[PDB]
Amino acid sequence: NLDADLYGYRWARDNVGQSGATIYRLYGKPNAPELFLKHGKGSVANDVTDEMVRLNWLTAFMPLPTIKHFIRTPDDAWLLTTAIPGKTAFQVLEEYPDSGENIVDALAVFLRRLHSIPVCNCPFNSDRVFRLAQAQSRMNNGLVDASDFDDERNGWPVEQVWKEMHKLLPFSPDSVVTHGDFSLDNLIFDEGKLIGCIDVGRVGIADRYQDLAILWNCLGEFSPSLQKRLFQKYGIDNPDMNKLQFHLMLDEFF
Ligand SMILES: NC[C@H]1O[C@H](O[C@H]2[C@H](O)[C@@H](O[C@H]3O[C@H](CO)[C@@H](O)[C@H](N)[C@H]3O)[C@H](N)C[C@@H]2N)[C@H](O)[C@@H](O)[C@@H]1O
Ligand SMILES: COc1cc2ncnc(Nc3cccc(Cl)c3)c2cc1OC
Ligand code: NA
Repeated sequence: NLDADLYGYRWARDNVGQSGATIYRLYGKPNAPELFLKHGKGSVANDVTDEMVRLNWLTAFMPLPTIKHFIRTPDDAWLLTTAIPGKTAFQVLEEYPDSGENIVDALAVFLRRLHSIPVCNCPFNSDRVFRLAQAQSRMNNGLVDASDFDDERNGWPVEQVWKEMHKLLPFSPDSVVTHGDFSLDNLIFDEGKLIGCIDVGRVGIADRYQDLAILWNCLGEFSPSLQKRLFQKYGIDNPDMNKLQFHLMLDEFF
C-alpha cells in the first residue's frame, strides 16, 4: 500500500485542465513537503504510467518532481510526487509584467538545455507520425475539443483542421529531446529563477518546434515582442513559420 507516506497530509482536488487523471494536492503536514497524487483509471492509467517512466528517465538530466511512489494495477495507476514550490511561468508573467524579458530569457535557456540532451540517451519516441496517429484516434472518437482551438481556427470543424494540417507537411525533421507540452502552465518559477518543469507525459524525441510552437503561442497572449525574443534567445534567426503552424495545429487535437 501507500498509506505510510500519506498520514498527516490533508487533501484537495485540483483541476488544472488535466486530461483524464484526477489530481489530489497533499498538504498541511508539517516538516513534510507538498505532494501530488495523480490517479488514472482505464485508458487514462496508461497516461499516468507514461508520465512516471518519463519523470524517472528525465530527472537524470533536468530538474523534476521526484517519484516518491507509483502503483500500477490492471486498471489503475497511482503516481505520488513531490511538489515544485513556486508559481507557474504564466502566473509570474501576469503578476509582474515588467519581468517578461527575464522570464522569456529564462524559458529559452532552459528549453535549450532540454534540447541539448543528446537523443542517444532518450528511449521515448514522440515524432509527428506518432502524434499524428494519436491525433487521428482522438478525432475519429470525437474527443478533440473544438471549443478550444486557437483563434485562427476558431469554429473550424475538426475534420478541416485535420485536412489543412497535411498541406503543410512535409518538412525536414530535426530531432531533439522535447517536453511535449512546453506551455506557460508547465514551467515553475521561484524567487525569479526557473527551477523545474512539470507534466512530462509526452516527453520524447521530436522536432524542436514541438516545444517552440506551443510556448510561442502562449506568449501570443502577452506581446509579439515577447514571442520574438523566445526565438531570439534560443538562437533561431528566422522562425520556420510552416513548422510553427503545423505544431500548433497538431496541439489542437490534444
Ligand atoms: N485540451 C487539453 C489541453 O488544454 C491546454 O492545451 C490547449 C491550448 O491551451 C489551446 O490554446 C488555447 O490556450 C492557449 C494558452 O494555454 C492560448 O495561447 C491559445 N490562444 C488558446 O486558444 C490550444 N488551441 C489547444 C491545446 N490543446 C493545456 O495546455 C494542455 O495541457 C491540455 O492537455
Ligand atoms: C505551483 O504550480 C504548480 C506546481 C507544481 N509542482 C509540482 N507538481 C505539479 N503538478 C503535478 C501534476 C501531476 C503530476 C505531477 Cl508529477 C505534478 C505542480 C503543478 C502546479 O500547477 C501548475
Ligand atoms: Na533531476
